[PDB]
Amino acid sequence: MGSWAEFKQRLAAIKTRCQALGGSEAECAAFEKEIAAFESELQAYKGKGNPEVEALRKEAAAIRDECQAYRHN
Repeated sequence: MGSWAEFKQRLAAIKTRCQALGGSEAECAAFEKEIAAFESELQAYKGKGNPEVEALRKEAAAIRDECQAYRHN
């Protein structure tokens, strides 16, 4: 199972708060950064295109786009 559970939880909270946009110029930033390191950390594991990093990569990218579309569009 590895540490997918942790990444799943944190990722879920980031996506939820990002999709809902509680209303904080900082929150959005924290998500973009956190997500960036998440995908970069998962892709550094080993499998550049592993099946596990696939999901995290997709969700992460989505979150980043949303944040940019909220305070950069």
